[PDB]
Amino acid sequence: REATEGINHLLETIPQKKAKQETCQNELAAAKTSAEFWSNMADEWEQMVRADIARGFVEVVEMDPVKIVKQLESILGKYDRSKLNEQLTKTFINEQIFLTEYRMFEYPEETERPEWFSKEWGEYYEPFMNEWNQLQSRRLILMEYKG
Amino acid sequence: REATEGINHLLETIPQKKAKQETCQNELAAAKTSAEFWSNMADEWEQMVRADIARGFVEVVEMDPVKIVKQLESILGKYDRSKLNEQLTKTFINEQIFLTEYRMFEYPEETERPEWFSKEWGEYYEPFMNEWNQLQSRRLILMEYKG
Amino acid sequence: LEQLEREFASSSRLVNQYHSYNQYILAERAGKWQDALKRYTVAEEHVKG
Repeated sequence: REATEGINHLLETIPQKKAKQETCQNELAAAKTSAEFWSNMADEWEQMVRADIARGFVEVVEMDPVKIVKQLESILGKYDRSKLNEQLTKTFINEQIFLTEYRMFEYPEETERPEWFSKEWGEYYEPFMNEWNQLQSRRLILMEYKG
Repeated sequence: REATEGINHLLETIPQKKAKQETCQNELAAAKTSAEFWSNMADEWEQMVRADIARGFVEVVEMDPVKIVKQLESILGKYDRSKLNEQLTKTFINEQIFLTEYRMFEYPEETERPEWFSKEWGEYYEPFMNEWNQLQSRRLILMEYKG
Repeated sequence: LEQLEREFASSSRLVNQYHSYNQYILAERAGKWQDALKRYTVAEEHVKG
């Protein structure tokens, strides 16, 4: 009787834990996928931010994303990308009335799509890849001044 | 012997299929939530398209998203949202020189962020609502003419 | 007539640009609607199975 009781309880428990391990394995594979994807995205945004800092247009305290965001929190609270892009175009058009002798001209600077974007990840990550494709483009202005 | 063998075999199998049913029902609930979410999102986008067509700025051959894309897909590879916005503004400013009498003005429009985004869909779905938030806004140009 | 000629040319430029913009917006929203329906049908099939 004791052996039958033990074997019955084990017979019930073992399948439960086997299915639980199945779920755990699925979610662990998903977690590894997510970790690799977000590591790559963090490296890409790091590369972007290091690129912009190199221009020297804006100075920053340190190479920490939280510190940099804190430094400029005001502007993020103040404007939004569409607004500033529109008004930058407006200012560029207007102020070429005065400055035309300097022969301004703008040209967007862009970053190549990282090759690892190809290693398809699925639905949940596609929006972020699209977002990066949209935001990666940025505008520059150059002016001829005494050669 | 056959009866004892059968009862032992069934003792083994029954818990296994109960566990399989547990996992299957969990997955079924997840899939039902997914289907409900995508129902609501697809209907929201259909409402978006109907609202935009109601403006009449473009004629629609067949009210079918696949056909509608087929009616215009060439443009999607022709332009990009931000680039198109910039060039639209560039044209709009220049032509403001000529049409002063009409007194052009441009104002944005926004759809009511659906309340059902409040429901606890979970992190998986959040990126799609962000896509909607970004894409929902649109620009309209209006001119004052003969009252 | 001359004044209206100039203004009509300007309005033609403006309307062509605005039509490009509207075509792009409608196509983009139609594509998103298409994708939403695709995912919905896939999910409904999953639920039925």
